[PDB]
Amino acid sequence: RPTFYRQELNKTIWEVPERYQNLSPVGSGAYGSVCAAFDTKTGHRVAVKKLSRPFQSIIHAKRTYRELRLLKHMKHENVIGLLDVFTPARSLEEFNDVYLVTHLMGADLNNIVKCQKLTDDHVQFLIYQILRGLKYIHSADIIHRDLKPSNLAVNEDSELKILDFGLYVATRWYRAPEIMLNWMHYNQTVDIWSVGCIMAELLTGRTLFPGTDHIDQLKLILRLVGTPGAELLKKISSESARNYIQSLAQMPKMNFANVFIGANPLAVDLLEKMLVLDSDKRITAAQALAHAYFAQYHDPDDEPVADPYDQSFESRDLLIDEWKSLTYDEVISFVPPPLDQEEME
Ligand SMILES: Nc1nccc(-c2c(-c3ccc(F)cc3)ncn2C2CCNCC2)n1
Ligand SMILES: N[C@]1(CO)[C@H]2C[C@@H]3C[C@@H](C[C@H]1C3)C2
Ligand SMILES: [Ca+2]
Ligand SMILES: [Ca+2]
Ligand SMILES: [Ca+2]
Ligand SMILES: [Ca+2]
Ligand SMILES: [Cl-]
Repeated sequence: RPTFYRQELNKTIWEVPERYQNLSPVGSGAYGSVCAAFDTKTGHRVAVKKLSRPFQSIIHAKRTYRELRLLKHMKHENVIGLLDVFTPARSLEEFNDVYLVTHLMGADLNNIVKCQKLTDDHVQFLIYQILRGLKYIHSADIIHRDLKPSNLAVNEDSELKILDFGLYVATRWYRAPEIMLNWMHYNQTVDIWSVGCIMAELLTGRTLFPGTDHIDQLKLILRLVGTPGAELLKKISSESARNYIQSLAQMPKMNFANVFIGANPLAVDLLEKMLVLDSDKRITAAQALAHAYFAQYHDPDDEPVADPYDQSFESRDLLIDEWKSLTYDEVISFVPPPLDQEEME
């Protein structure tokens, strides 16, 4: 049995194995808060997320199970995955706390662009990694739906991982129009719109669509991409929303070459393929990885897809204690990955 110790962090007691030392808070995550730590078994730096009240309600209990199942499945260099999962509980009857462990990533994408004029080669690398991660999660029928710079973890060498996928006032500036406006259908390319918004901001240093509300953001979007056709209205349930959009003065699409002056023309071309209102005509992650903009990084042998992911639990309503027992089962069955899982190409 590992010896646990207790430490008050973020005004609450954490109980963690002696293996993990020097815990220091590094912010909140989805449904929990996060500490950096030193893993004395491997000498590696890790991030430990303590889930907040994981079994307080049917909502918390199912999302705890969902997050653990998702993170146990994610095995990709550009997607947050699990090094460890632990609980101080000695049995299911005591089980009330869940801690998730991953590699430490010191920053988010906002730390990278804030005080640094990025080079085009560096922008290519950052966006390439997002797209590689999205190809992987999308291949498992997992969509992020709220991709944005604060959901991209980055380390000291600009290596990037997507987090908080497949799951307080949030920024909406990177959300796909079909998501922000609650349209009746969408596909995995909601995340590609978000990539376009992020990439645009990495190239210009300015937020692409900094709208003050739903309607102001939509107006900024339409100024760039032009007024949509009537076929777009098909997707919008609310008559007042449809009537509003229809009543707008028509706007032509802008030439993105006039918006992103001085950018690599290949970057402009990629943006034109991402920032399209018609989600059926938006480029996919796998298609974008083949785009000439990423030629110096693209490597088809190193852009893998995911193993099939069984999401049948999503349609089921179970009792709190059933989700709790399922979660306990997933904690106990977890197999830590090898420290070194990669080989020279
Ligand atoms: N510093 C760092 N490094 C890696 C991940 C995180 C992390 C996690 C997280 C997820 C799963 C897990 F098992 C462990 C941690 N959730 C949110 N964040 C950060 C995301 C950027 N803002 C601060 C919190 N933070
Ligand atoms: N952000 C910008 C330029 O500042 C605004 C004006 C126009 C349309 C959108 C996207 C670009 C170009 C909003
Ligand atoms: Ca390679
Ligand atoms: Ca190796
Ligand atoms: Ca490495
Ligand atoms: Ca090869
Ligand atoms: Cl599975």
